[PDB]
Amino acid sequence: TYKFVNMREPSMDMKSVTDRAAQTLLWTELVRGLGMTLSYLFREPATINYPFEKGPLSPRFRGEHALRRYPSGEERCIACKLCEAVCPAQAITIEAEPRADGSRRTTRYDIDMTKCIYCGFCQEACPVDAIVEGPNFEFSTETHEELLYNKEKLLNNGDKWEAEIAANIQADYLYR
Amino acid sequence: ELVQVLRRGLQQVSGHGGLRGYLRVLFRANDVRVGTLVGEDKYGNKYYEDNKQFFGRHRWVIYTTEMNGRDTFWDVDGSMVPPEWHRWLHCMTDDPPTTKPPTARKYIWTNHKFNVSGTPQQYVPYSTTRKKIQEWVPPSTPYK
Amino acid sequence: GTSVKPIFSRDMNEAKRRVRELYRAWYREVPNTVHLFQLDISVKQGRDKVREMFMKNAHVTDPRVVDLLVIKGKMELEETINVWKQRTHIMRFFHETEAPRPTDFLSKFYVGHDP
Amino acid sequence: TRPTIRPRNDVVHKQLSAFGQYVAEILPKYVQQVQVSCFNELEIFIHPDGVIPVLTFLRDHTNAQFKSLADLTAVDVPTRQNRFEIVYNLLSLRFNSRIRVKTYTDELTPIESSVTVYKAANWYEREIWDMFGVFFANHPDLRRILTDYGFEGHPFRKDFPLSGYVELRYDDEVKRVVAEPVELAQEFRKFDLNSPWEAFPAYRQPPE
Amino acid sequence: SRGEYVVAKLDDLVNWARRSSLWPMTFGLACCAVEMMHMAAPRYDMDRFGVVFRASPRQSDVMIVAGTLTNKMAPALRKVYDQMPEPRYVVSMGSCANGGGYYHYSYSVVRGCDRIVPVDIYVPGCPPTAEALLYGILQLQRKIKREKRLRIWYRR
Amino acid sequence: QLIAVDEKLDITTLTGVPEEHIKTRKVRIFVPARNNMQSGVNNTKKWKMEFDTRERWENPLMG
Amino acid sequence: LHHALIPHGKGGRSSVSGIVATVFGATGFLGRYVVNHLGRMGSQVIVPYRCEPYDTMHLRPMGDLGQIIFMEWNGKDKDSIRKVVEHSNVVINLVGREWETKNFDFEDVFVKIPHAIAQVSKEAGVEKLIHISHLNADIKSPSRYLRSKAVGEKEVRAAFPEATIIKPSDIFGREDRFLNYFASMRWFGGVPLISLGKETVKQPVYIVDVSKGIINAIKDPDAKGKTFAFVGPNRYLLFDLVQYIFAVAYRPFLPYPLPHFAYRWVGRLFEVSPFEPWTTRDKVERVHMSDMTLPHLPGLEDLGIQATPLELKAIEVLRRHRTVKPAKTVN
Amino acid sequence: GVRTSPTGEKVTHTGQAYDDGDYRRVRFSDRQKEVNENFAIDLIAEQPVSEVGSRVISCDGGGGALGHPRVYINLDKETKTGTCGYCGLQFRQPHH
Ligand SMILES: CCCCCCCCCCCCCCCCC[C@@H](O)O[C@H](CO[C@H](O)CCCCCCCCCCCCCCC)COP(=O)(O)OCC[N+](C)(C)C
Ligand SMILES: CCCCCCCC/C=C\CCCCCCCC(=O)O[C@H](COC(=O)CCCCCCC/C=C/CCCCCCCC)COP(=O)(O)OCCN
Ligand SMILES: NC(=O)C1=CN([C@@H]2O[C@H](COP(=O)(O)OP(=O)(O)OC[C@H]3O[C@@H](n4cnc5c(N)ncnc54)[C@H](OP(=O)(O)O)[C@@H]3O)[C@@H](O)[C@H]2O)C=CC1
Ligand code: SF4
Ligand code: SF4
Ligand code: SF4
Ligand SMILES: [Zn+2]
Repeated sequence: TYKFVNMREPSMDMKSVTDRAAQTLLWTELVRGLGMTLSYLFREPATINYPFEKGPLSPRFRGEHALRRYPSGEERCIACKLCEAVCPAQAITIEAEPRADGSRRTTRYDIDMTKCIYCGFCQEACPVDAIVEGPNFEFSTETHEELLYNKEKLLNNGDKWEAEIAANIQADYLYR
Repeated sequence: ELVQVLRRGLQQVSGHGGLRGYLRVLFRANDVRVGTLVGEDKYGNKYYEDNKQFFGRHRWVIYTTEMNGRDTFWDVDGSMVPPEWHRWLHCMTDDPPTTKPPTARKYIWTNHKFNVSGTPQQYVPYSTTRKKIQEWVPPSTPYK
Repeated sequence: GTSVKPIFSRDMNEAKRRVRELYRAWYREVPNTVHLFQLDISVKQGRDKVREMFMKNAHVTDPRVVDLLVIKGKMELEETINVWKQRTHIMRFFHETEAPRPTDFLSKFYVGHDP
Repeated sequence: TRPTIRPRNDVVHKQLSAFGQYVAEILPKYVQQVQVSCFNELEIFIHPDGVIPVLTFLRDHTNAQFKSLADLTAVDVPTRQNRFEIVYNLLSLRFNSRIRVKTYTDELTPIESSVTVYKAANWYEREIWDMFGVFFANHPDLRRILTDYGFEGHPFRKDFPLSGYVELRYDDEVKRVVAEPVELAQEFRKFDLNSPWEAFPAYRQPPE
Repeated sequence: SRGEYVVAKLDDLVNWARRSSLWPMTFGLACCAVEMMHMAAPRYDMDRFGVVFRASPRQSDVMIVAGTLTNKMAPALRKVYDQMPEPRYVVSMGSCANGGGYYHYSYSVVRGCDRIVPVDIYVPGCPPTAEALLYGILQLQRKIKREKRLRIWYRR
Repeated sequence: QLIAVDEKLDITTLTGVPEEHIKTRKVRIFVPARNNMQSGVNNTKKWKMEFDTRERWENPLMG
Repeated sequence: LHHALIPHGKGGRSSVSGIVATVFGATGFLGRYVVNHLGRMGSQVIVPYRCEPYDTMHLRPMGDLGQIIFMEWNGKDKDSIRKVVEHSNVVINLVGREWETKNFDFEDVFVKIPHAIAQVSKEAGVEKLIHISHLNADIKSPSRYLRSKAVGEKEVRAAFPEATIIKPSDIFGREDRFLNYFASMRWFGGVPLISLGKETVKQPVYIVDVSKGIINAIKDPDAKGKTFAFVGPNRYLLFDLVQYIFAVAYRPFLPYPLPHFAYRWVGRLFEVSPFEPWTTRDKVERVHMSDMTLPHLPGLEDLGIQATPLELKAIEVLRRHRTVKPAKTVN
Repeated sequence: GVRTSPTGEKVTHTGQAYDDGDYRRVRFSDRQKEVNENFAIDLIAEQPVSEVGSRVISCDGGGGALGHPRVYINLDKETKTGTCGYCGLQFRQPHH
């Protein structure tokens, strides 16, 4: 089924022509638009008082990256390199070796924040949930160099945001 | 009517601790609303809510004037909010960390840090791997 | 045999006259192009660059390749005369920012592994 | 075929097969092959000399009348003698159908411009020339459309490098944007993803 | 002495004046620009911070690069930067403008707008959220507040 | 309507490749060997063309 | 050679050249060219700045990521010099001022600061040090500029015996005072030259030539304790040089002789301004003096550079001063 | 378990420290070096060994679907203890 948007024919009787002439001469629709704007002024604005108020978010929100660890305190990452393989932008660089106790751990875990597209494929490819994309988004920088993260920066981010990250994962892990 | 809006304005003036506190909040947050105190932060931030406001303005934070090492009477920023109050303030949950606190871990930071860009505490990238190729060291004793 | 379809020409003579025709157009344009883009080069060395670019393709012995190169040269002429290019596009022909790459064996041996 | 499998539609397959035979009969001078895919798509393989006739037929015949050109593109297969293949996708609103016409060419052989048949083809052929280097005869104005001015080579070609040959920066000594040979800080990482143990037996090739 | 006090006060006044009214011209190169226009939307209201909406290049103070910078566009952006009055700043918005991003290994993309113009603030994300861009703009304000020109001229 | 010219094809002047990436490179045409970690042979069916390996160095920043 | 300092790559933006250079006075006119040439080949440049970082922002796109590091310093402190040159293997000195400020006179700028830099570099183990002095530097020079230049040259050679001294001759360029300085006067109507400029000869040198000479001297191994004189190809009288400068700028040129004492008076009046002066007494006296000639000193050609004549770059420098017939040279 | 390099830098968990002659330390002047203070090897070493009276024990890291993939560890070798390949926890049969 289809509709016509502009298939009306104006009436040509004297009253209709006089109405259209009154519209032309007295600017009635212009006054209607003015009235719409005037009414729209007297309503409450939609502005929030940033940074004292914040926009709504979701537990699924993808922000700054972080490396998590187990409750015992050992890092969850096992250097499987699945996040590196899935990364659509090749933003992850990983190097690994056996630890002094024989554990399978990374020696290098770099993510380029300036090549990252913040898609979240890395955190969903991770088997042990080692890497997550946390809720932080206010991490703007004055130089390009500080946006090149190494393993220490990501581990520090994890230790910094672990409470909120764990709460969000608890809220959302039944959808994954 | 008009008398009632003036009464609510006077109530807002009286609810901020007088005229001094009213001017303080007006010049620090550009707002004079009063709401129920939801919680107090270990760094000095105060958290208020008012469910009669529309979504987005129903929760707000009054920042502390002195965080880790700087004077924050004027230079406030959104990175000063700790992660638990960050989750509450961004409406990621309906539960403040006061009613139900987050899980405690030994590795979690006990002192939240703000954004340290443009500061001697800023992050500087570096390679974390060891040298790959080791060079030969010539002997120190003469051969002849 | 090896019958192939023409583009514009049938033999090297028509290709040569097209190349010559194209060359004349470029020659006329250079003084004007130099003035309009406010280039710091002289007309002499601009035309020497033209000569070098034309001599780069002097070993071609195929009318299809020759007149396709003529088509590309005509496309370039078009971009310059219509001022679609900028000063940087024209100055990309001279490579004033690239360091000189040595050619002798010893220098190449000293700089790195590249032959 | 239980719910996870895409349902088939044999009526459209039969209709497209019959119409392909019809078009093949009417134009034996140029049509070299006709195929219908298992998802009901009709493609017609023709000779390069028949671009203007066949398209015109498909646009003007009462039975076909594909009056809209949906897309015109090129595909590069370096292993073939005729390197590039030209693909025309046409839509018929009268019969609510789609058709595809394929042609071949190499670096030096021009393809007749179809701007006269379809007005839409003019930009498409400009992009094909820009990205693959296929020259189109009698085009109103054939020139680069997407690449930078003075760009050397065609990016879409298989042999062309992913990052190109030159990169741009700003030089303060000459006070302008200059171009130098590409020097990546981190080289793009090449992944060998193809596995042994073939996936689809239905596409296995003779062992020659 | 009073010589340092007067220049300190005048410097504070000048810094407050410059950071309390930042007039940006925006290169809406790609998808990052859409979040740009959401920072001018009623919810965030950039204009309430003194940041005017769509200032002209002749009287702009900060350059916001929002989107991918191709090789074909870099000279135009450089010319627009060169046409700005001296107290000028550049804000690199989004991953494409920061480091090439998701087209980093492309033959026609500038791997970061900082190859062309110097950058003051880098805003991460693809695209960075409106609030994230607001945070970056506010950060630029603090950076302007931290600068000191009359003091340097006095000690020099 | 046909030139019927007899000469080897040469498109080097049309591809836009720089001169020192034509006369200096050395390509290799080969059938890739089977990975001995696996017994599948599907990766040894086609022919491959690849260029010679050049210098790869360590980035001073981030290595 | 400290493997991390072994050259790698193809000499480009993301290559490694094995050079760690600390360029004092990099925010000046020659400093930007030196830093650009150092960074475009993959070297790491440490830049010390006393000025607001906004003024140093123009050096950011000159190198790769992390290849240019900015540090604060001041000449009165030896700790800042130590921390700025601690890890560098090359030190380049470009600190200079054409006028004397209240806190820094020519002894501070050309003598004490270079001597402190050289002494700290020697104590820090810096392999190469390059110092810049004027061509006309002599102990008996009437102007304190060149006198302090000569004293600083002596004291640097004493503090750093293996230092390389470079003596440019009145560098000219796009952001150069010399080409620009002459063009600027047109505002006062007439141009005043002592003795109508008929008794002064000059030897102008291109900025790019000097920067390339510094780079090659860094590269050249046998130029450890040598002293170079960077001069242009053509010598000109002052009068016809200014005439050519005004001709390129399409500005009417009127030259009127002014007494030497009278010229000095104008410079003194000018010297009063808080802001940088158009001219100073030392500058007027310095400009009038003819450039020396030292054929015994190794020149720019010894560094494999062909000096560029001023006629090629005069249009480049002076096109902005507007809204052919090169000057005659003496040899 | 953060140690200190002989020159003065903090040694990271990976063990990378710039050498005394390395120019690359110049990047840390007037700034700091990002080092994580929690070393995972020591933290997992502090964990007590679990005692189970089973010949084979299963581990998933704790949390159910919030841990690692569930694996089975054999405890027949009395000389050593069974270690989880993901989480690093240790298990042992009740000897004597
Ligand atoms: C009559 C003669 C006129 C001569 C020319 C002068 C022109 C008029 C001068 C009057 C200008 C008024 C200046 C007042 C500005 C202070 C505003 C105050 O609110 O700033 C606070 C303090 O900031 C600065 O420290 C204020 C410094 C301003 C200068 C101080 C005194 C300067 C007076 C000297 C005038 C003498 C002129 C002599 C030459 C003729 C913090 O604000 P800010 O941080 O931004 O915003 C934070 C946003 N938050 C709160 C939401 C998070
Ligand atoms: C018995 C004795 C009486 C004597 C006779 C007197 C009778 C008077 C009857 C006629 C009077 C009407 C004249 C008023 C002006 C009319 C002009 C007019 O109509 O022109 C319009 C144009 O009008 C406009 O478009 C103007 C719009 C501009 C935007 C302004 C917004 C309007 C609302 C603002 C409020 C106005 C406030 C007015 C009072 C100001 C007080 C100082 C025609 O244009 P179109 O419709 O496009 O058709 C032309 C193609 N044939
Ligand atoms: N034609 C020419 O210009 C030739 C120049 N000379 C010599 O070449 C050297 C550099 O030349 P040029 O670049 O053109 O001069 P500039 O005036 O352009 O630059 C001088 C540099 O030295 C720094 N500097 C000056 N004074 C001090 C100070 N008291 N403390 C710390 N830093 C200071 C400046 O920093 P800031 O901006 O913060 O003050 C600035 O970076 C100079 O030593 C000069 O004598 C050689 C022959 C002529
Ligand atoms: S979010 Fe996407 S682009 Fe970013 S690191 Fe993870 S996989 Fe790569
Ligand atoms: S996917 Fe997870 S466990 Fe695997 S390398 Fe990435 S972060 Fe480590
Ligand atoms: S940075 Fe991301 S969001 Fe912005 S234009 Fe690029 S791809 Fe789109
Ligand atoms: Zn486990």
